[PDB]
Amino acid sequence: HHHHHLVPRGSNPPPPETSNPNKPKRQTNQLQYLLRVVLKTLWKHQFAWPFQQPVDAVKLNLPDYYKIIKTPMDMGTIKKRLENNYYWNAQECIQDFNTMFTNCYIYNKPGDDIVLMAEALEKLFLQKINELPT
Ligand SMILES: COc1ccc(Br)cc1S(=O)(=O)Nc1ccc2c(c1)OC(C)(C)C(=O)N2
Repeated sequence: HHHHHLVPRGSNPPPPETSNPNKPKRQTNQLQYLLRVVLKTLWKHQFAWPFQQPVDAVKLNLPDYYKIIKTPMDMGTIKKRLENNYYWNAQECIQDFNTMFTNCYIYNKPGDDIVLMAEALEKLFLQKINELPT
């Protein structure tokens, strides 16, 4: 009768790894471009801020976020992965960006502010990707 299910509480999941000693890794000119050009251009953009860290669903009062998004990804994670030389090739890093944008389009509705932000960042992303060293 007197248990009202006020605990236990929700939480954020553990964030994506940014280190893994047994993962194969390389430094490539494409991955260096991804850090110096692609990530740094997106990072400084005035629409970057919702994407600069793992989604804090507790702070943002988004209790459904990690019910819907099971492969979370953010630019904070990507930045740390690039700084730690985590990737084997450019494809792995690009796929992380694609995951981040796709999550946003899954979770939100066309025309939401967050979606307008993601769309503009995707546009910049694809512009810089078309100049990837070959
Ligand atoms: C009402 O909260 C808003 C409204 C517009 C904008 Br832009 C940002 C916010 S919020 O940062 O306070 N909350 C928020 C609300 C929803 C989203 C979100 C943030 O960003 C992630 C990437 C989690 C997302 O996909 N959707």
